[PDB]
Amino acid sequence: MVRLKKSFGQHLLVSEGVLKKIAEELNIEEGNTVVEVGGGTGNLTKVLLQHPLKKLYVIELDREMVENLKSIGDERLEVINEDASKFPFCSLGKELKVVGNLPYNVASLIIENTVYNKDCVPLAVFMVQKEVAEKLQGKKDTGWLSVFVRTFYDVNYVMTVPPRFFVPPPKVQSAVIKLVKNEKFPVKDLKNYKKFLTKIFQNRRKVLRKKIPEELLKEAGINPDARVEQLSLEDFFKLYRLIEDS
RNA sequence: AACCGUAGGGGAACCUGCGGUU
RNA sequence: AACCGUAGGGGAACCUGCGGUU
Ligand SMILES: Nc1ncnc2c1ncn2[C@@H]1O[C@H](CSCC[C@H](N)C(=O)O)[C@@H](O)[C@H]1O
Ligand SMILES: [K+]
Repeated sequence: MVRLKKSFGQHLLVSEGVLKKIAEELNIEEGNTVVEVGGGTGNLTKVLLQHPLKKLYVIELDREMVENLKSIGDERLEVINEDASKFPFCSLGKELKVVGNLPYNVASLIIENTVYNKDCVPLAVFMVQKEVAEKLQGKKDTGWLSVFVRTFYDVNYVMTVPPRFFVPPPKVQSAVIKLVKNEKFPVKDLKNYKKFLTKIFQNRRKVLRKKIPEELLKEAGINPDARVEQLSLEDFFKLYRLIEDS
């Protein structure tokens, strides 16, 4: 349908080149189950099925856009109508290739959710807002979510997508990012690990001895008078174990 | 210019601490 | 858990100084 409820952040990607570049990056092989957050009118959906899928899952929230199991008449296509920011991905298999052009308003929530379902997603490819994409990369800017993702996934940037390659053109830039899973370190209950990092990135300009005891930081060999945006990934592991109750 | 980087202004997602009624 | 309060964090759209480049 038209009217495209902008409250849902639905901007249809109308560009052949990037649509199939998003699909190719998943490395879809013979018997893979792919999950697509926010299918929409199904521009990416039509491209994913062009690959040798086993099963395409589409998690769409819009009860009018989900009705578009239309011309896309495929036996291996199933459309689930629920919120992908809260949906349990691991209720669809043990190894799932997640993909999706994310709506800006909830994009960060779906990413956080897939990291919760890490055990059943070997790799994910997302189209996100630039200020979210460049943040998750790590090098120029970070956040609590950036480290939360990178702890389990090796984030590798793919491409920038100009606002013109969309129908209702967003005022922000977009980017495709690939989330390849790499076994860094064993963090249990991501619930309290998230709450840990989100307290460290609180007042990120201030020194660290101001949020974690000065000598307790001198323990892990971490400069007490250092900012949050200087710590290696190991540091985040290194100090989380012995400061936060798990 | 747009674009990228950078420095403010601006405040929309989202987050935490404490507290209150439960 | 939930709703409210409260202190901060965070900083998108949009605006500008500066530096590259059409
Ligand atoms: N919470 C949520 N969970 C799942 N899907 C959502 C969602 N919130 C919004 N969406 C849907 O996700 C889509 C993102 S726009 C992506 C559309 C698609 N790439 C295309 O071009 O056809 C929108 O269609 C929107 O309706
Ligand atoms: K503030």
